[PDB]
Amino acid sequence: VLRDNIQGITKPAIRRLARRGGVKRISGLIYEETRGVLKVFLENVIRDAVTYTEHAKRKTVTAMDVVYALKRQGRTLYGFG
Amino acid sequence: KVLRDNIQGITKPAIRRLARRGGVKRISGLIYEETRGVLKVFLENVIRDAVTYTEHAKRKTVTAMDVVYALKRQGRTLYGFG
Amino acid sequence: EVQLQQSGPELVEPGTSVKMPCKASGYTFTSYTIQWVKQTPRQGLEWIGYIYPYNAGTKYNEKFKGKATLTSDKSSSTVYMELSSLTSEDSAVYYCARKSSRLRSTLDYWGQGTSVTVSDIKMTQSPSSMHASLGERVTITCKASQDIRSYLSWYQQKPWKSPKTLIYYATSLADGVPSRFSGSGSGQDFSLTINNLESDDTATYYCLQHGESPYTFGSGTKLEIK
Amino acid sequence: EVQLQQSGPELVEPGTSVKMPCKASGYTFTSYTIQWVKQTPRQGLEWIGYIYPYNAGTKYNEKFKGKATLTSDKSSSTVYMELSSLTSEDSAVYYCARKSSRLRSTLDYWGQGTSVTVSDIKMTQSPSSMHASLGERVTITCKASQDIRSYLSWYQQKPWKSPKTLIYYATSLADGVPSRFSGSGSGQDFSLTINNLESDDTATYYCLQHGESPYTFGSGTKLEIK
Amino acid sequence: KPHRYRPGTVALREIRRYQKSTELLIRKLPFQRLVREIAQDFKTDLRFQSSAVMALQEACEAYLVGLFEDTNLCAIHAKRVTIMPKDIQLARRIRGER
Amino acid sequence: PHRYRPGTVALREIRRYQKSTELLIRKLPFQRLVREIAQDFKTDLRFQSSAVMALQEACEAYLVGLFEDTNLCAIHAKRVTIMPKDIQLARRIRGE
Amino acid sequence: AKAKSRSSRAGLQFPVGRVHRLLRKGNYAERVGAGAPVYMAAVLEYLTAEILELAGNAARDNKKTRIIPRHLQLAIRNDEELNKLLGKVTIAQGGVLPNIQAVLLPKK
Amino acid sequence: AKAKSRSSRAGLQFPVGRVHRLLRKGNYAERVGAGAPVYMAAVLEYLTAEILELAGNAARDNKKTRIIPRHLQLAIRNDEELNKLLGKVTIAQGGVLPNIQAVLLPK
Amino acid sequence: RSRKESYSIYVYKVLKQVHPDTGISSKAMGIMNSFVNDIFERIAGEASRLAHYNKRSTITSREIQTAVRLLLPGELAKHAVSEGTKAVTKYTSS
Amino acid sequence: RSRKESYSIYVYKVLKQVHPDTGISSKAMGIMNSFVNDIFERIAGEASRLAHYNKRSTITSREIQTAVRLLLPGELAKHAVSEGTKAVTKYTSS
DNA sequence: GCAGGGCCTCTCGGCTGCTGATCTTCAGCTGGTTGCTGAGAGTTGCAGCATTGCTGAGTCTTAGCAATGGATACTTCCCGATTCCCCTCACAAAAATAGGTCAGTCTGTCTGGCTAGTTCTGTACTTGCAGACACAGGGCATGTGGG
DNA sequence: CCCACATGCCCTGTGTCTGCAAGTACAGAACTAGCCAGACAGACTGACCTATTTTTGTGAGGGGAATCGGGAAGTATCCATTGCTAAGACTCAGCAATGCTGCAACTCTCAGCAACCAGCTGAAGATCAGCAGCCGAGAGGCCCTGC
Repeated sequence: VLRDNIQGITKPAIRRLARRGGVKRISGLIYEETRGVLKVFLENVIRDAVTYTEHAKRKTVTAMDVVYALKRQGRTLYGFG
Repeated sequence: KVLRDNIQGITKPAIRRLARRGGVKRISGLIYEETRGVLKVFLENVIRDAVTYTEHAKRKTVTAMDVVYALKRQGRTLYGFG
Repeated sequence: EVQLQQSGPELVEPGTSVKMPCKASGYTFTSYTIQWVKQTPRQGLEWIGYIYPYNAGTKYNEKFKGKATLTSDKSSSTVYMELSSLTSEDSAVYYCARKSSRLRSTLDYWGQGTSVTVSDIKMTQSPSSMHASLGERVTITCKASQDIRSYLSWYQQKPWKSPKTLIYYATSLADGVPSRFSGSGSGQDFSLTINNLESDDTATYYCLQHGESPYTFGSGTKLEIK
Repeated sequence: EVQLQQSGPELVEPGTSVKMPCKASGYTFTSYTIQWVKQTPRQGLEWIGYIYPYNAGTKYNEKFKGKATLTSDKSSSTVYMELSSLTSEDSAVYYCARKSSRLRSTLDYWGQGTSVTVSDIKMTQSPSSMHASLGERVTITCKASQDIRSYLSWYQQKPWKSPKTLIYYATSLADGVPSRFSGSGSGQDFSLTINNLESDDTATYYCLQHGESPYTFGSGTKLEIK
Repeated sequence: KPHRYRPGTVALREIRRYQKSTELLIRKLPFQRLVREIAQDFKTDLRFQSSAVMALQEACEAYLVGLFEDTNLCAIHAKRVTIMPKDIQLARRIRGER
Repeated sequence: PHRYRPGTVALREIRRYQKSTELLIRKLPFQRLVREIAQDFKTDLRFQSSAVMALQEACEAYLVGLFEDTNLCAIHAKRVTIMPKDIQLARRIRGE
Repeated sequence: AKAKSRSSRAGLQFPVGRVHRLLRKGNYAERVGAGAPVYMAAVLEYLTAEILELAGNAARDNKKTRIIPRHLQLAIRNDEELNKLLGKVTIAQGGVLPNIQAVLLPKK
Repeated sequence: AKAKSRSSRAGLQFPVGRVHRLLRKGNYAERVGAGAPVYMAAVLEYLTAEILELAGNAARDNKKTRIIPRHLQLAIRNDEELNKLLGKVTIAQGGVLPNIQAVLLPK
Repeated sequence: RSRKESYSIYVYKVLKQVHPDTGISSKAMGIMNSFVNDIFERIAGEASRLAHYNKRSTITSREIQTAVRLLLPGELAKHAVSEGTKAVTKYTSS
Repeated sequence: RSRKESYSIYVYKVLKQVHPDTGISSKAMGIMNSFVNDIFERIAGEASRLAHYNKRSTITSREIQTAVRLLLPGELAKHAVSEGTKAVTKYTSS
């Protein structure tokens, strides 16, 4: 059982994401909000991925399942099939 | 017939009413030309697809169903006309 | 996963006001309403009202309007209830319970209850009290006043504990409830049947309708085992 | 529909700077690049550079960097070119023309011209000047220096008028050009053929390659009718 | 002294009035003329069903109302109550139209 | 000793990270978070080595695209510091 | 034998036979199972029943005995799950939800 | 007679036969015309040729002899029409376009 | 005419079953028809995509159930799955 | 162990014909395969929808051309229509 | 505006690795050819519906005015963000090893599509009638400008 | 803080009117009952590829101390929007004529399917040199401070 790994998305990582996003100054409350939105996005995608992997009567989640889960949410990903 | 300069038929009070239904309390004076441009862009984008459907069907009349498909393919599904 | 925390007992002076929290966790807080239920030994369970966190919409029992006021705080996922002008006829245990906006759904999860002490459709349960052995079959009836289109639920309340849902939609089993319990009926006649009994089946069984705006519970049925 | 308006003649003292507009209308301004062409009787048409209004990206000729600078005004749908340190060899007609970002597309619409007067791959057109009757067959060749993969266009320029596009991709007819004109060839050998002539077909015909970064025009071919 | 409502009162009155009704807020004949004028650039001598014109009007007014809601949100973010073309552009560009 | 004024190192980092393509979140923490989230839907699950990578690229792209809109909202509000209210406004306008 | 509709066999009010014909003639799969039209009819009937019941409740709250697009829009937009299902859907003559931002109201 | 590929007949590089098989086995219509696979193969080949040429130009500008996802992303994002076509598409290991807001730059 | 073949009578049956005294207008009828067609198309397309992903050639109630789970939010999916399972079981029992 | 059936050999031929000297990496190869598959599905689905709307049963080059016009923007659609028409005309002559 | 001292890249160069462009072989999908039939074109002729004109009653726009409020500038302060350094701790890379999963090949069945027949449900048309729109009026929250 | 008078929008009423609900022929699609043959399911089996492990060396992250510089709160002006009037004007809703177009409902050929065959295309799988990543030492760019 894994507990509280959302804190593994460190402050420097969020700072790097903001820098790639073109953000110059970052407030101190941005990190918790970013962790929350990342968790919401990940749950939304993983629910569909697991739905696909369990309809296929499989117990291993595949890159194709992840790609379909993303594609049905308007987030098409090129490079994994 | 040839129509000319009909974007000004969307009057200032009409845009005001749309803003009020949108919940807007105070409206700047330069909002109206921007709104007219936005509406013209949207109408052009929808009507191009509607006319494409109409001419594929080998017709001269644009139908509410063609408008509905044109809207639907842009992610703007409309209920009530088909 | 879904758990609805509440506060402890609160001794309160007459004539004052009290606010109790219903902090919620384990689910999307805005997609489910929070209903409030008061329980007195005098009149059993009573329905106060609910609040919808998604649009901050409320609806109160006609006898509870003004007495109760419901507010929501989306930031901490907490729902508060305020009782104003606390009269001596306010000493009870107040339960907050979750219920989806779907008309078929009912109160699935409840809070532990806060004991506050101050210093229509009438739904009839035929058996007031029943006795049975360790392996018999029992049946409880919840004859209704008006026609409710299968919008009826069954609850089991152990003593000094929150009610537990068993049947919703008058036939559908709840989540985690064993298949021994079986509901039936529609319209005005409903029935709850426990197939084989156990020593842990000793509790009071209530029936709730939510087909019309003021929800009304059943009178109750105290079941004794051996 | 598509119009590329420009300014009038500009008398300018040597050593100063001049900026001219290329106001565009009738199309999505940001989806097409705006290329600038200078034309002198000494060396014919020459390519300066272009600006892409979508991302304000520019590219200049090797010999025109510093002399010319391109800016865009997305709000007014206008593109400017600024010439600095105006030398005596700067008296010419400057044409601004539209070209899509597609590698196959060419300069389809041009401006009327701005007469400014101050007080690699070489494309060889074999026929410098030709004469023919009113119903004959003529053929112009545009022997290239290096291999261009069908990226060649043909233009017709009436006296004191902007060029008109006839052929693009070395074979495709332009918009509204009759089937009389027909281009052919690929690689290094290209050809323009006009089927049956008219009194209107009297003009100068140029061939332009856009297969590599510096676009180069042809020497020109003045066609005489009867 | 003639009665005069302070600025904003009639604005809120109209907001409440128009957020409660369902009618179309743009005039039918001007909108139809605009639609035909736009369509002239795609095919000549076209014909439109009355229901097609009404569908276009409903779609356009819904789009404009939603865009004005987003514009109001952006203006309030900018600590204002007056919506501006910059707020319209910000809303359209976050929505993915610019 | 040498000290850069506030903003110079930030702009250098913007230029540095807008030029590269590597993933900006550590792979092991992201994988642990993915498995912890997946535990809520199916017990004793299993992931391909490339499924986690696809999830990571999707998440990082989403976060960068959201931070761009957050910066736009902050600039609209006449600031240079991005705030949770700009994040919320960007998500609300996007429709999330 | 007397004809029994598949709708009556499954206890539904939506046409299992017509749904099966639409599934077959819509170019979805090479073949269609027997219970797929039944499942499809049941889900569609449940959805329209829920929407119609909420719309009728809204119409009764508006002191009206007839459902109109305004009541349909109110029912859909006042429920989070239905709003999420029909987020990118325009309902003709449905209007908008009454909603005014707090900062636009007079202070005192 | 000697076999002649439909790609050879149409002067294409993309497989007309495979496109026909995918149209038939994809449950799109009851029947598939003769020229539909040819048209689709031509359109697909044109699109991939355009993208590959732009990516190769970007790679040459970057002084590289290989096309990578970064070059594909640059080529797609630097073009208005390609960006409109691929607006909602994520390109793995493609990065982002270098762009800093004007107000963030120092005086 | 060509038998426009709407859902009006089925929607009216459902309406008279849930709200016996409530009527409906023609515009609301058309909106409900559009809603039913839209949801049918969504679920059918998702089921077809599932079958193609799994290299199946038939659409089954399992495909329909998975599509319902993927497209409907929260308790909507749960109640629709319950209704579909109940109807399928009743139909199988004949 | 079963014929993954990508577009790699065709995209490499196109690459060698447009830019004879530069290569391509495996990641860009997979991205190009994904692009080709995505565009194929988009065009095919739009053509299928057109045929369904017009009550037809066959997908023709007219359907493909209309789908291309609807899905590609600006000059992309024009050049793709030119290429498709040229290929069809060349194929008709065999 | 101008000069001088870090430290931070684009640029070379020369190595070393691993990843691409290549050749080999086979297995399976495409083309060629035949013969069949069902879909879509082509041409009639009908009924509908989009157009265009004309009238004229009324509601909605526009323009001009005057005067409140809100937006935008400025300044001052102080709060919360950056930089940097140090240290410690988690990641990554590695080689391994087992048990769990997935996938592939066969085989037997049950379930789906295909057919030709018959009837019953659904549509279309046409009906009377009453939910709801009208205009017309009492009677209540809060409005803006007193006092 | 509490009063207005004046207006708005809400509630209540009967007279009228269009739109919804109900009854019928009627035809087309659905159900029945065979029959058939194939797609998928149940139980093998090899065998990848995922996961839980131990080890190592180093890169990243975290917690701190200080200082700059940005965001927040307050002021005072001004310009720009709302509110209102009465005057023009363009929209609407009703009528009625015409030419147009979008169908329906019959023929027929010509295109596509189908189903058989061989043979050539394209996949998996070895092997390898060249490009791209690395290290390191070197140039000019820009930043920061001082003058």
